[PDB]
Amino acid sequence: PWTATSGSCKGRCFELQEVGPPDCRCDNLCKSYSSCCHDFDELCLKTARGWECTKDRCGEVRNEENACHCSEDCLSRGDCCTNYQVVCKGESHWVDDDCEEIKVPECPAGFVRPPLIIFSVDGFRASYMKKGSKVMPNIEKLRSCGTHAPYMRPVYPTKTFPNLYTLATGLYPESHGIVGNSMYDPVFDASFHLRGREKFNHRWWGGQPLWITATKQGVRAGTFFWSVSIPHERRILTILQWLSLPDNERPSVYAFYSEQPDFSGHKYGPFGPEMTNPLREIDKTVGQLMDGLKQLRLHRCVNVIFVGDHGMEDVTCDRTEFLSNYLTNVDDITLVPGTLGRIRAKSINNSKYDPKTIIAALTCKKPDQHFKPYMKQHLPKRLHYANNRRIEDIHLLVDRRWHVARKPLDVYKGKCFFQGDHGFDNKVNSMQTVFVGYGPTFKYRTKVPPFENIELYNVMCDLLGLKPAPNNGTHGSLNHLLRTNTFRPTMPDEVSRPNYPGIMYLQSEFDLGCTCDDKKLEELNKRLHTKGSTKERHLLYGRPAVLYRTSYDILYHTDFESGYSEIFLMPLWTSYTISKQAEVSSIPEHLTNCVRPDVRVSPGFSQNCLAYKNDKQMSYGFLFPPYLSSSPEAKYDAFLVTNMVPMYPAFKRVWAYFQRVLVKKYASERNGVNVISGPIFDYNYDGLRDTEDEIKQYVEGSSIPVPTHYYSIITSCLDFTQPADKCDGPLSVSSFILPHRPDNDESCNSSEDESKWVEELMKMHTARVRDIEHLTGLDFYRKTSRSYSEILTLKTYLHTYESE
Ligand SMILES: *[C@@H]1O[C@H](CO)[C@@H](O[C@@H]2O[C@H](CO)[C@@H](O[C@@H]3O[C@H](CO[C@H]4O[C@H](CO[C@H]5O[C@H](CO)[C@@H](O)[C@H](O)[C@@H]5O)[C@@H](O)[C@H](O[C@H]5O[C@H](CO)[C@@H](O)[C@H](O)[C@@H]5O[C@H]5O[C@H](CO)[C@@H](O)[C@H](O)[C@@H]5O)[C@@H]4O)[C@@H](O)[C@H](O[C@H]4O[C@H](CO)[C@@H](O)[C@H](O)[C@@H]4O[C@H]4O[C@H](CO)[C@@H](O)[C@H](O)[C@@H]4O)[C@@H]3O)[C@H](O)[C@H]2NC(C)=O)[C@H](O)[C@H]1NC(C)=O
Ligand SMILES: CC(=O)N1CCC(c2ccc3ncn(CC(=O)N(C)Cc4ccc(Cl)c(OC(F)(F)F)c4)c(=O)c3c2)CC1
Ligand SMILES: [Ca+2]
Ligand SMILES: [Cl-]
Ligand SMILES: [K+]
Ligand code: NA
Ligand SMILES: [Zn+2]
Repeated sequence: PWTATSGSCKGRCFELQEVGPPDCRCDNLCKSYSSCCHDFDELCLKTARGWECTKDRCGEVRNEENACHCSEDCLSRGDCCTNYQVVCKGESHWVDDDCEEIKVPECPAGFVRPPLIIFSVDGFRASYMKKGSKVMPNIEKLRSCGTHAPYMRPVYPTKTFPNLYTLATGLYPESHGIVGNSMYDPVFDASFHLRGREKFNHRWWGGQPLWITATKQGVRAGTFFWSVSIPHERRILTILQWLSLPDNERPSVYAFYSEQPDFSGHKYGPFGPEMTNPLREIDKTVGQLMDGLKQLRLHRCVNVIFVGDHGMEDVTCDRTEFLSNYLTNVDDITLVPGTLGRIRAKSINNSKYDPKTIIAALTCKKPDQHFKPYMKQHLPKRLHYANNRRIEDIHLLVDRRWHVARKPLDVYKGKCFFQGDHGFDNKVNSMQTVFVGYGPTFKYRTKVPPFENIELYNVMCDLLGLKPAPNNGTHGSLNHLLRTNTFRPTMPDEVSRPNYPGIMYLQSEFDLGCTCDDKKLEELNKRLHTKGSTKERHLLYGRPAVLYRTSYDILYHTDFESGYSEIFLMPLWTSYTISKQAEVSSIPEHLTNCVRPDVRVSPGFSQNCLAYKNDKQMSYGFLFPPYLSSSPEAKYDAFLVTNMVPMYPAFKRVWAYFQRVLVKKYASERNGVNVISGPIFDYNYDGLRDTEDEIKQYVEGSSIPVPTHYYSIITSCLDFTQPADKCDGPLSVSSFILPHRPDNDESCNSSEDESKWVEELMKMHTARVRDIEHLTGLDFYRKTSRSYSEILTLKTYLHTYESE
């Protein structure tokens, strides 16, 4: 597009409103667009005399050619060097002052609300906070006086643009559209790349970023984007100048961005000796901002967020897996390479391209293979990485410390020159990044548990008094970060009330093709259990609330309670408690193939055994495990047709090991557990519960729908000295969402005993309770003694199984 660079930046330097059409620009992005007016450098990027006052410059006569000023008039003009008051007025640097609690905002007249400054640092690995602490005195003061987490979990892929735009929107990359640092949209036949102009087009960038949310609601916003060649000292000086604008013109939200330490980390590795200097330099920049805020009397008024996008791992050229070592047809594909792989067909006009044969040729081919292929819908649900046409059907998850590439010549175009990289699974320790919150709205000297970057947008909205756009955070889950909370969450209303059926059908009314070998005062006890006498033991936190319109029944039993769906012909949820002392037993010989009609539920709303006999692929399992029955008589309950769910034989290997061995291990380790298990249907891989008309597979000849996944939520007392069923304080939870697959190809060791691979699979598919809520339309923990904000934090917890 033609620019008339003929105009001037006089009185326009770093203007807030971006200009067109062929007119030249003076804003902080004009350099990226190559559209700055001819005099932008002269007027706007002054450098004379550097960035610091010195004794002899004090009270100088103003010289407008200087980078910053030491003249008497500078504070009124808003353009002193950040160390002016220290050098010329005997003041102390902010870092040398004692921490003092900020109980209330202390702001100059005309400030309507405390401003928010986001200070984002690329590649700032979480352990830098401890490991680089001797050389970062300013950052360490923010961290220990403010609110901080030991680390913050980024989104997958742990690349720069997906994570910065998640910070800004509160959305998963599948929903905001920025799904990697490089992308091809098939409906655009356009690529998006780090370097280039295509990324400037707004069509890639979905959702509603914080600056738009603010502007729509009458809060003014600084530019979050920075051109790479504007130096850091000039970015800081520009933010401080904007903060001296008149009340009607002054933004309330600002962002600073640093390319370091990422830039050096790629060259030298995360802990190369060359990394000390980039850390010192970011600390100095923090020092400049805080000294400048202190001059303008805003150091006890502004809220500051020091936040990273992802970490950095050791990665070298010789740790590259090559697709040419696996596939013959290597030139029929296009690969997006590196710390993750995405594979598509080279040519739309190629009809002999087979994803199925590509996966098979990539599956368990070499003993210590350093990647694993997945159809995108089979990736761990915790990654939320599938519901976007820019994400290719075929995906490779790459081991930490490794790369994937198509052919050797792609790498050794042969010397190396890179020692660090990122992009791996977001549960990986080296990928974690940082959060510090400092200012009047944050708590004083407070440590909070680790949390996910998707939650920050809601909190930044609360900090500015904005109503957040719809997003993937759970609003209220981070209230514990804040001294004054704008947001008080309330529980969603239950939409469907359950039926409580009694005995309504005679045995001979059922014609389900099922058989079971199952033919005083003990009689009253049986009825009590069926009516809910033990329900307080097995349903510890209330029944889950059904948040959509449906028909379902509550079923009580000695050992477990369930919510049984008349529409899906199976439980939506099944809840049971296993104490530390519980005994495991076997399924007796005469009960191996036992399935029993449930006389509370009509034949018309039941599964049938004939369908499973006819369907040669599909078998069945049970939600409450018969192995954990409390007595030989209660065990008959576990064989009810209302406790049955469809399972592939290959999946029953996983499920039976979980129910027979692991549940008991967890009860032993945690001093009792309460378990809620159920089916999930997500045939369109959008992370959301399917309606019945979205189901793509049924048990042959029937209306019994086949789940895509099975979940379990496992709860106990955070103080493990108290048993799960008598717990007075906070709770502890782990959960999973296992894919319901007809093979165990995902597990390369699946020919061995389950003791060698099953728990490993489960750990990979760890989940948050909130992930399960989205996928089921249920709302858990409705009746506890805990506060709702606390329950929201619990529902967002992810058990990661990483070491320390
Ligand atoms: C994480 O959080 C997010 C955010 O809350 C959740 O994602 C939301 O989920 C909703 C349900 O799936 C979905 O609702 C859809 O949306 C349809 C309209 O969508 C467009 O308009 C949106 C609103 O924009 C305005 O407001 C926002 C403020 O937030 C501003 O930013 C805007 O400027 C507007 O003022 C807009 O956000 C949305 O953005 C997507 O599409 C853009 C352009 O393509 C992209 O740039 C952007 O990145 C978004 O892309 C994502 O989302 C799309 C799906 O929308 C997806 O394909 C991509 O892969 C990507 O993931 C749009 O521009 C609306 O028409 C839908 O209604 C239809 O379906 C239902 C039944 O299913 C009916 O109720 C309805 O009558 C209608 O049926 C008809 O259409 C059917 C399908 O076409 C058809 O088959 C049928 O026959 C009928 O004719 C529905 O409401 C939201 O759009 C979505 N939002 C976002 C931002 O992603 C997400 O679910 C959460 N994740 C988890 C795991 O919880
Ligand atoms: C969508 C839109 O309005 N567009 C589309 C994109 C356009 C555009 C035009 C020129 C550009 N020049 C340089 N850079 C690099 C940069 O600014 N980085 C790495 C910092 C950064 C990037 C993202 C977020 Cl979210 C962020 O904020 C933060 F840090 F807070 F997350 C901070 C750009 O990204 C860039 C983008 C502007 C208009
Ligand atoms: Ca779905
Ligand atoms: Cl990428
Ligand atoms: K079968
Ligand atoms: Na296998
Ligand atoms: Zn990087």
